[PDB]
Amino acid sequence: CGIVGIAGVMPVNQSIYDALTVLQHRGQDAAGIITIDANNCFRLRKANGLVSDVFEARHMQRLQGNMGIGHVRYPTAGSSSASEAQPFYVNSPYGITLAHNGNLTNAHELRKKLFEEKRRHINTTSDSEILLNIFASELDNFRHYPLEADNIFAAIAATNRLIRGAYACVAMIIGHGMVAFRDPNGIRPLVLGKRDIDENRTEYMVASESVALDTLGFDFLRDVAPGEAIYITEEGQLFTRQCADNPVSNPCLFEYVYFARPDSFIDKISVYSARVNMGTKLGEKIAREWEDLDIDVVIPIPETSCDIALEIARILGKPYRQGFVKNRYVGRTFIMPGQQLRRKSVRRKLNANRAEFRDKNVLLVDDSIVRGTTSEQIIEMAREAGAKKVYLASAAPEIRFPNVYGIDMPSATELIAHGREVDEIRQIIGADGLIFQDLNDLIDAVRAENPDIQQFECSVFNGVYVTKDVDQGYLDFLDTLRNDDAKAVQRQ
Amino acid sequence: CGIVGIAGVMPVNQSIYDALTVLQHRGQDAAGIITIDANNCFRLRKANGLVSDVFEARHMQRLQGNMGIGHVRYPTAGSSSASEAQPFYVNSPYGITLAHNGNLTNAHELRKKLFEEKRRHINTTSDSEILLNIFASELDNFRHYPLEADNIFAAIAATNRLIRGAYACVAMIIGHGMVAFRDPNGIRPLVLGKRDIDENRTEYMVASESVALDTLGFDFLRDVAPGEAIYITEEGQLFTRQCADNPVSNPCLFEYVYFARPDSFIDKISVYSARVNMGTKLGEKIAREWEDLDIDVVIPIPETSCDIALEIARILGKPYRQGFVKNRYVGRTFIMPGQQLRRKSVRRKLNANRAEFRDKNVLLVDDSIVRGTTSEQIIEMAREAGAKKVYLASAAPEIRFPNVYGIDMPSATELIAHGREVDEIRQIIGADGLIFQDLNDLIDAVRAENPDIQQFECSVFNGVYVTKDVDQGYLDFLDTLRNDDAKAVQRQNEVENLEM
Amino acid sequence: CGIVGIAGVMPVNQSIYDALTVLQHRGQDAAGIITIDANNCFRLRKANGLVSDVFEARHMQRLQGNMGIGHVRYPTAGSSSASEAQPFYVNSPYGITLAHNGNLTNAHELRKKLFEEKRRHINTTSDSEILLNIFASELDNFRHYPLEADNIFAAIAATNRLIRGAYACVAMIIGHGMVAFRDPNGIRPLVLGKRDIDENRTEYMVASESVALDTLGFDFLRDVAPGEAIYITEEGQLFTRQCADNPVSNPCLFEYVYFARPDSFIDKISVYSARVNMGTKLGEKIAREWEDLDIDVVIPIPETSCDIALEIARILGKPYRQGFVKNRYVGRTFIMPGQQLRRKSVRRKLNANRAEFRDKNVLLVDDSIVRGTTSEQIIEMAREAGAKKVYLASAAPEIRFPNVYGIDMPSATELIAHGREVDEIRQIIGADGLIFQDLNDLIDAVRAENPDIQQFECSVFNGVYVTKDVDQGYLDFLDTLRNDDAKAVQRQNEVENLEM
Amino acid sequence: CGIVGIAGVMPVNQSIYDALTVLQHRGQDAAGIITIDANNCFRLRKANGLVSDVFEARHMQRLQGNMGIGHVRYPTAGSSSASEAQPFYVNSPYGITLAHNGNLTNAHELRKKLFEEKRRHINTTSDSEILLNIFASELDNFRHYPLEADNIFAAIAATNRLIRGAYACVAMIIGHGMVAFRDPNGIRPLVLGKRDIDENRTEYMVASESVALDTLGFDFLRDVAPGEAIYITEEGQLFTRQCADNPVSNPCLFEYVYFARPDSFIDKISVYSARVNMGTKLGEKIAREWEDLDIDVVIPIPETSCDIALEIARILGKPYRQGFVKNRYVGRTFIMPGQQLRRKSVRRKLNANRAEFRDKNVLLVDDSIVRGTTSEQIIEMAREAGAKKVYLASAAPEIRFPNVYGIDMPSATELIAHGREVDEIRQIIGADGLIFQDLNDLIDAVRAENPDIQQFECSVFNGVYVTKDVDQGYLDFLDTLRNDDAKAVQRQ
Ligand SMILES: O=S(=O)(O)CCN1CCN(CCS(=O)(=O)O)CC1
Ligand SMILES: O=S(=O)(O)CCN1CCN(CCS(=O)(=O)O)CC1
Repeated sequence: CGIVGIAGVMPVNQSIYDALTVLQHRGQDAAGIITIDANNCFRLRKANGLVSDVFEARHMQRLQGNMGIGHVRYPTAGSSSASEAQPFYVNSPYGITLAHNGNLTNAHELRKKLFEEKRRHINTTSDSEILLNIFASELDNFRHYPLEADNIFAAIAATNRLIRGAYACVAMIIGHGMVAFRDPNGIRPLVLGKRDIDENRTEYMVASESVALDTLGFDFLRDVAPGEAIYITEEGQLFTRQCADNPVSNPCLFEYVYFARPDSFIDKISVYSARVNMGTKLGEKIAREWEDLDIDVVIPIPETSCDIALEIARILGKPYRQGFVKNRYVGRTFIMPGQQLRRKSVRRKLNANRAEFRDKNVLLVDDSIVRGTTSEQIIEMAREAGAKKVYLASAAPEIRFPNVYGIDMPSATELIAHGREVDEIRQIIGADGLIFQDLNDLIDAVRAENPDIQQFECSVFNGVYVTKDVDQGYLDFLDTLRNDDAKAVQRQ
Repeated sequence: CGIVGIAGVMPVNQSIYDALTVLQHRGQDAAGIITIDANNCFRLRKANGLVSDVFEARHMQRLQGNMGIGHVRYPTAGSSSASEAQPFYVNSPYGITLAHNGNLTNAHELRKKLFEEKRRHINTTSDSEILLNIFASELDNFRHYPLEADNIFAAIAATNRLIRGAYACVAMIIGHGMVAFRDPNGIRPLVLGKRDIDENRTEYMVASESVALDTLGFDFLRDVAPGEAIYITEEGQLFTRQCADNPVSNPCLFEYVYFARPDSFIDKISVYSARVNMGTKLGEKIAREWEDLDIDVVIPIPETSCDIALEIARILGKPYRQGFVKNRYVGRTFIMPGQQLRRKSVRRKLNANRAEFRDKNVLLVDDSIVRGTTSEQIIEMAREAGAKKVYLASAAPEIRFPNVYGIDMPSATELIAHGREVDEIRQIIGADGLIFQDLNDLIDAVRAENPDIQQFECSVFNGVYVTKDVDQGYLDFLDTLRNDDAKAVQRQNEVENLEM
Repeated sequence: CGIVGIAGVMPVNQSIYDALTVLQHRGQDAAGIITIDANNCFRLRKANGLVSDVFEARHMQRLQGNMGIGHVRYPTAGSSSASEAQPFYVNSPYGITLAHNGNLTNAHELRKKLFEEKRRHINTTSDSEILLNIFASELDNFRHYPLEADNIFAAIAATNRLIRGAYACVAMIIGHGMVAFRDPNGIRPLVLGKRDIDENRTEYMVASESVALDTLGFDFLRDVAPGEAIYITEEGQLFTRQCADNPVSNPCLFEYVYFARPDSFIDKISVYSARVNMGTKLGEKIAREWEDLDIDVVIPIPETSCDIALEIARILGKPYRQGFVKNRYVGRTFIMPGQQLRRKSVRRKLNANRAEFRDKNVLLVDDSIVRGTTSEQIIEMAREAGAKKVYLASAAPEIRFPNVYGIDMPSATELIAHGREVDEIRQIIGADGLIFQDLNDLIDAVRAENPDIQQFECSVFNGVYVTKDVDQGYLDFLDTLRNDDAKAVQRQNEVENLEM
Repeated sequence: CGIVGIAGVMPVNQSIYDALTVLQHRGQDAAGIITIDANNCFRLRKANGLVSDVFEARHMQRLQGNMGIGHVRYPTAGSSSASEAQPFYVNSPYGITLAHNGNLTNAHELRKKLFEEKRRHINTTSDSEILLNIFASELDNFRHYPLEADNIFAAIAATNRLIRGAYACVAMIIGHGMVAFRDPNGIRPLVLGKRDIDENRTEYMVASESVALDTLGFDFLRDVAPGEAIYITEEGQLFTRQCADNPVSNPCLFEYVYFARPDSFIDKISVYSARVNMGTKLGEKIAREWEDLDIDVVIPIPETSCDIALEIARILGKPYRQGFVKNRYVGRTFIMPGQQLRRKSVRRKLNANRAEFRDKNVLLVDDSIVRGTTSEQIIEMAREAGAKKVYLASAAPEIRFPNVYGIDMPSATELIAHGREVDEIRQIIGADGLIFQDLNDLIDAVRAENPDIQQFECSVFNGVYVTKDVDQGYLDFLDTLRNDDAKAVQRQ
């Protein structure tokens, strides 16, 4: 998911829309924009679809105001495609809206406590609605009006003591302003930027990725620190405060592999440079372990891998060729009467340049392997195009465990690497050779750009969950949610 | 524009839709699909928009049948977003539908003769509707039913003697089959493929590019020859015939520079390889001519130039770096009362990775320069990202003339290269240096993939039009068409706005 | 179906739209409007739905021009909701569009001759598309331009000798003007009106009913005579001509019973007065034949019967009371998994005021009885509301035959009156008593408004078809059309449902 | 506006939809349906438009559950066409949704108190959102779970002590059930019905009008009494309780004139029979005051007046004729480029049967006269059709004051009768004669059907507001709201 918040001095509707279009890769299922108008009321438009389809001129006209937040959703367990999108909203105390990228590992318990102690009903199964309700509940402990920055930060600090998981959040409180805060492990991405309008006016914005600041002409200030909260008043005054105990930087390593845009700088690391480094490490590993193999050409599987593969080919002294072309436009498959509904294909998303595989031993490079379904079909396509031996290299280590911090991953059972070694995975996908990046190599590739990061969030790779509250019982619970989400989406 | 025609033995609606999605880069303004159903009637769905938006379940349900054609439109003078899309249709004789990629340079005169001699009314400003009417009138000359293959080919031959310009067409005639044909100069692209089902039951397909054949699992047979026609009967039989007097192969060189997909093979030339060769030629030219310059990195301006720049970087022994990222998603800019601080036009398209430009003399590579406006903005973006020297290289030679063969290019006075030396263009765009591909090099780069092609359609580069009927009266007439189109688009907005 | 044609001196889009809204009762399945713009090209918008839903701002914006025609469709065999709506169009000769209300009893044969002799393909099952093609082919016989009025009338005359059935048509020919014409028997309705703007600048209009002229402020001139054609040039000149050999006035009697609006005057007969007279006749028949019965109140079954029942109540000296209220708004009944306790079909249409039936012998009045199914349900509703005796009177005589002249009626075996005595129908519907209007009385009731009309089109009542070409082979062919239409509508639902 | 609530034993989505289609005359601007699903969560669909356009198959599929409420909106001051439609919803305490037909005369003060004492933000300017927040605030005073019927009734009783105005309301509380309640003056209409499914199962429903019970096959039980509340549990148990002090029946007299359907029975009075009685009274008044006039025919102005006019013609011994035909389908007028946007017409809504006016002195009958604009044009049409003298009779007395209890009326200035006598009104509309029903006659016409009603709510006619809190200051306040609503709708 992707978030954006703009505390401006002029209408923000078009700017939030624009920022969301460059964060569109973070989620294409739904989009939502909410602003605070001249009457101190929220105006909201959220619906399923790409940003360009969700917001029509008439919705834009309704989104009045100089402060607003936006969200693009990537479906996850509990927040299916059929469910209510973000931002969520509550009417007490004061009027609060919140957008979130992440996941709370103790959502179910929080929901119980919200109901039993506060009589606050949660209408969806989205942990973001729960997060908003905890925050609201903490903001409701004040008698004086309006709230001071100290009270807002105290409410966030109290919220941080109650919830667990990963979260980059942005919210607005009517009559007060905008708040942005990050989990105490710095797992989900969140940067802060500013735009000087004149001598006395400065606008502020926060976004999941720095590309949103770039596209709008905002100057990058810094990443929001792990545990930190930022509060910008209605009036344009900026406050910041550390709202967690023992904060530490454990950025999600997966953002760097393929999730984030290459032109973003997350926790001082260029995603692009980290990806080139991944190719360097993988090339070095292949040159060492596959020294005797006959490889005629290195072909990336579009699109994140093109540069990684370029670096591999360079390290290996082999030619790099565009053997696969990603179909920029993909359409749907229709369930028609009488007609047999045939095959689910990768041919719909990819085309093989026939001449580039013919009578060659090819080394294909992909960013990662999850279910292994696409790689299987891709290898088959390489063979149909006339390839002799087909080898596959993965820029990421084996993906064996589920992500419960905001990245949608299928359950452990559906991860081909779960409970399987490299050779068995290779035989299943039908490759002549398979090699994965070593985790310590991926770490060094990213860390080379910012040696200050000591440890990253690596759970999908090593099964070590930093919040220490993930056991099989929880993972099974998450699966039941997926099952319910499936029934709902099936229904639509 | 892109076209596709499939004569199958099973339902074609989903396959035509899928073919158009991979041909979508040829035109995103509109799409249309028409099929012949079991009752020998046309079923049609066309509208503005991307293929994925134009066809919904209820439209696919009505598109029944085993034979059909499809089209995606790129708007050109006489065919604006405002006007009716393809494919077009006529009810006499027989019921004929056609789709076309190209342009008829004598459309005006054809429209007049059709009115005067045949009383055939043309409802739009589309030369494709005219092409269809000339074809339909030639088919109306027979007095026995059904028409024989030879009759249909004779009609196409008669049509080619009458019309002039460039065209790749696919059409269907109720009760007979599907026909496809290409202009006498092989300017516009068109390939044929097949898919065997069993003993003597094969499906055939034609499309603007071979990627459409690939995506559907059809075996590529070959390019439809210049001036040739293909006729596939409803019963699945194949016939072909040269229907032009002096066919020559003069493929549009623009398809290779950036219009077609790299994974396509057009007239036996891999588009990808040709582009890599364009990089080899341009890099050698740069090594020879810019020998004294210190360039720290080669940065492509997405998306067509990535492989060209990579090859240029290889020839120069310089690092290649992704300095610009193209925003995959672009939205609408709504006209709002007093749009305070508008987002820069260039930023809507691209984003610069600041680190890749900081304190570096950069060599940017773009596929071509037309108006020169976006080039100037990209150069600016680079200096803004911290570049010291900013050089620009164009994979295509100077674009100085309008294209009247189906590729949308502005008028000559609008082309920055028009009437200007490279150094003048350089000053205007603000580059520290500017260099273009030499035309003979571009030709060699593409010809290297198929030496049999001796001449390419190069008019945008040299002003030489193979149809020899392009004059100022014609260009001026095209400008008029463009003006009426602009008016039609302006009106459509006027109350889309007043409706609020 | 209803049609409208306006040849004005100022934009007609809004006026045609407004005219269709007051003609909306003639068909709510689809609507279409086509205009001739300043460049002599057709601009068209047609789709399923009510006029208010079919035409949005963006469609009206494209419907430019000072002359145009409109149509609203009531679905009939060969023209289902699934099929293409009117108006239809052809591009040769000249560019001709037509809209029609009626039905051609020899459509099949016409389609065959058009194919064989002219190679004219008919894409839909609509006899209106056929009518247009016959007209277009007759117009293709001249070799001088423009066509003279006499040429156009000669073409309409040729068409009338070829086609058979009932029809009110309005059409436009690019570069010439608008024509309107009526069948030789004056079966279907059509009136002409004018609106003076200044010295020798008058706008003309034709429509199915005079309410369309009223609503637009046009002065009513007269009914288009049986077999007559009207031609209004683009320059605003009026021409007319009898284009039929032996025209007779045999107005559809159904228009008067309930199809047309009461405020309309058709062939000089006020629909309202005719209906009041229908009440006078039926009330006198009831007073004579049901003299021994105790009826406490007369209750109309909304909406056409209110004034008829009022008059019947007047003749019987009995109170008239609103016992049923028609639900002005009816929604969709969604097919949901296990629809527990479905709302009664009859309740979707009407609601009974319990107080008006309680312990009363009620006389209900409906305009006609077709299948008899809703009649049985209404009777039930009344007993349920507490009525003791429930009697039913039909303003129309027994409906025993299908209509093949443009009014949608089921087949003969589907009409409850078919092959049954009044007492048998009575038992089936469950009424304590049933009485129908006598046909001669219905005729007198309408004729009283204009004694010049000596014969009406009565086929649904007497089985006598004026075109003398209705046989079982024809009826069976119509049933086939209806079946194919049903299949097309079923398919359209199949994945509207599977899309969820 | 119209409301409906169904506490069933099987899915209610289609039934609520159906009930709203027969209450559609109560408001065509927007419609909303909210149900409580099997998961104890609300599912909602509300939007601008007729009921048949607002709810598509996909929304119906989402509206799962055996309990639900619906609303159709008629735009009023503060709840413009551009504003959020009903039902409104709050997430604490427990989850409550409410739909309302009426208006609170002290909404502005309640909103202030909600903000200052409870920190509850009101996002629209709709008094229904405010009503829901007061109720929620009162329901939030309980510690034990779940709430007993006594607690729910206590919260409604407390709500009744705080708010003032007119209101027929229906609401649902998650985990509890459905509640329906009526203002202490019995101003806005609300009936209760039931449907026996079997020996142990009985469904209940409440609606603005009895026709909604009829169309669904529910048996009419009774009107909900002034001040009374009804609570039906999830489990199907019905409770009722008087929740106001000194309740009294003052039904809105205006519902009977033209607002309600003729087939409804409101406070034991048949709307149809009351309308015939109005014609009887008006006929008697005309036969007495216009004894010497030459009148050739009585012509009703469709559609509510057809029966009233029929009775008048009967009393006068004159023929009744259909001189005007209402166009059942009306379309919009388009703002096109270049074309002059001509006249706003009644000809779009009405057609004159020419033959029925020619050389006749006609007596036209309308249900009421508000702005006087339509009557002016109608009289003109009668003249164009050839009428000699044109007389107009109004089934309702002069409308001189604004309605602040739920019926949309323009401000005092726009009411032709405001500050004007009959003859001046007559001269303005251009009639040859004008006669209005006497208020005491209208009262007797309605009261004849239920002599138990002592006084009705007659403010639009006499300026006496039963809640005693309406002064010019308030009416001016209401106008400023209309002005803001206008700017919003203009904007769209
Ligand atoms: O942004 S807009 O105001 O235009 C749409 C508001 N949005 C519509 C969908 N519902 C959930 C439906 S349900 O889950 O209750 O069925 C959340 C609110
Ligand atoms: O904030 S604004 O006033 O601009 C928009 C108000 N918004 C419109 C959409 N509905 C839900 C639609 S649905 O969930 O019923 O489909 C919630 C209220």
